[PDB]
Amino acid sequence: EPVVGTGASLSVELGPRLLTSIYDGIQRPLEVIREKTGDFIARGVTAPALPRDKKWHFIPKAKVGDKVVGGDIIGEVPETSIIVHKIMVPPGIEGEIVEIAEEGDYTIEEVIAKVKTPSGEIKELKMYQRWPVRVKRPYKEKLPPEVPLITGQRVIDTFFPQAKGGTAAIPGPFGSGKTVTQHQLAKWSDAQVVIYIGCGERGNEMTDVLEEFPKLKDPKTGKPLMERTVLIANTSNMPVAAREASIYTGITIAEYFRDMGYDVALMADSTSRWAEAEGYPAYLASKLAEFYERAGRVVTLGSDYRVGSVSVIGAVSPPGGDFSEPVVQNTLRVVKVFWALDADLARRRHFPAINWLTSYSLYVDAVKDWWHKNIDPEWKAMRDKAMALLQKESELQEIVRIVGPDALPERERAILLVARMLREDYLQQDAFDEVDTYCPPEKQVTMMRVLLNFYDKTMEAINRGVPLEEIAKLPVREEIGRMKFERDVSKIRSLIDKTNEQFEELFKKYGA
Ligand SMILES: Nc1ncnc2c1ncn2[C@@H]1O[C@H](COP(=O)(O)OP(=O)(O)O)[C@@H](O)[C@H]1O
Repeated sequence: EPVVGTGASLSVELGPRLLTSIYDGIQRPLEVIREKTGDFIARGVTAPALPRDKKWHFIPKAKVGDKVVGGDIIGEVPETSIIVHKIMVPPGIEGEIVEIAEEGDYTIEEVIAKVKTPSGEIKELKMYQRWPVRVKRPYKEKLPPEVPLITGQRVIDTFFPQAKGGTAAIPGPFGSGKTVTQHQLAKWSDAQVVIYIGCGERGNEMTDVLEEFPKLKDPKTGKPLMERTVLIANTSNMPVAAREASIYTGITIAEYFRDMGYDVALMADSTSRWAEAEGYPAYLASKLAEFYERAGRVVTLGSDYRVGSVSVIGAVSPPGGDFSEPVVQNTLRVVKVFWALDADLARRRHFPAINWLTSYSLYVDAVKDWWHKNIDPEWKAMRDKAMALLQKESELQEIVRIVGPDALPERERAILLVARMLREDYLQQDAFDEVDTYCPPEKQVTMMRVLLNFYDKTMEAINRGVPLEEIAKLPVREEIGRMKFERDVSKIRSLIDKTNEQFEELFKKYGA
C-alpha cells in the first residue's frame, strides 16, 4: 500500500464503464479532493473508479484448455451501443485457462476466468485490471508511421497529415470560441475511441463541458459522442498534483483501448498558466518527451496478430501572446505535426484558420503510400504542386506590398488567381455545413485534380495569348467554388471535362 521508489502503486482501473465517465487527474468520478507531493509518493481520498454494482453482459471467447498470453482476448462485453469492450488477459500473465464463466451477467469484481501458469500458480481474472499510470503498457512492436489518421479536414489531411500513432500540437484553449477544428478532430477522426483531457479551468470553459457533451452527437452513428469517449477534467478547483498526473492517466487509458485493437485519439488540453517549482528546466522537458513517446501504432500483446493505435493531439498555450518559452518550444521539439491556428486568418474569416506557411507535418512521406495505393496514385505530386503554388503566391504578395499590382504580367496574375481558388475552394472548409463538415479522401483528391487541372489549363491559355480576364470569368470557375458543397464525387469529377471544353471554346475564339 505504501512503499519506496516512484509512488507505491499510483494506478488506474480498466474495464467496462470507462466509457461515458468523467474523471479527475487520478480517476475519481465527478469532482473529489486533494493529493500532494510526487517525485517520491502520494496520498489520496475516497471514490470508486468503476461501479461494482452494475451488471455487464459477458460473452466468453475462449474455452477450458486454451493456452493464453498477456493481451489475449478471453471475452467481449457490449459496453455502449458503439463500443464492444474486449476482455484481455493482463500483461505478465500466461498459461492454460482452467476455468471460464459462461455467458451471462456479472459485476466487475466477479471472477470470470482462471489461468494456471506454467509453474502451476492459479491466477484469477476479472473484467477489469489495474495498471500503474507511470509505466507504458507493453506491446510487441511499435510500427513506423504509415497510415494517416483521417480527419476529413482538407488542409490537415492534404498538407499537414497526422499518422495513426502520431503526435500533433495545436494552439490551446480547446474551449476557445475563435476556432472549431479542435471539435472537428474529436468527432471526425477515424479513431474508434477518444480520450479527452479538457483542462478548461474557469467559467465559460467548464460548465459547457457538463450537459452539452451528453447531447453531442457522434456524426458517424447518430448516437452520443460520450458513448466512445472518456472525459478527464482538469479544473482550477483541483490540486496541482492530480492535474499533472491527468495526462499519464489519460494515456494509460488510451493504451488500454489500443491493446484491444482500437485506434484511439488522445486530446490533451492546456491553459495559460503558472507552472513553476533532478537538474531542472531541462528535466520536465525530458519527461514531456517521454509522455509523447507513449504515442504510437503497435502490434499489441496477444496470440493473434493485432494492431491498435494511440494518436496524440496536444493543445499549446503560452503564458503571453508569444509562442516562446514554457510549453511551446518544448512541445514543438517532440511533436511531428503543428497546426498553426492563426488569429489573423480567423479575423479574415478564412476557416479552418490554419496558417499554411507556418504549419508542418513530418508525416507526409510516411503516409503517402497509403494514399497512392488506396485513394489516388498522384496524391503527393498534387499536394506538393499545390503547396508550391501557395509558396509562390506568398512571395508574390510580399513583392506586391512593396511595388503594388499594376506591373504584374498576365502569368503572375494567373498564379494569383489560381492560388486564390486553392485558398477559397480547397483550404477553406465549412464545418457548419451538412456536406462540407467532412470531406472523404476520395473527394479531397478529386477536388484537388479539378483545381490543378484548371491551373494547367490556365497557364496553357496564358501561354497562347488568351487574356486572363477571359479565364477569370470562365463559367466553370463558380462551379469549382461550390464543389465542396457537392456530395456526389462523380459530379465533381465531371468538372475536369467541363473545364477542358470551356477552355477549348476559348482557344477557338482566339485562334489560339
Ligand atoms: N467551417 C469551419 N471549419 C473549420 N473551422 C472553423 C469553421 N468555422 C470556424 N472555424 C474555426 O475558426 C478557427 C480559427 O482559429 P483562431 O481563432 O485563429 O485560433 P487562435 O486561438 O490561435 O486565434 C479555425 O480553427 C476554425 O475551426
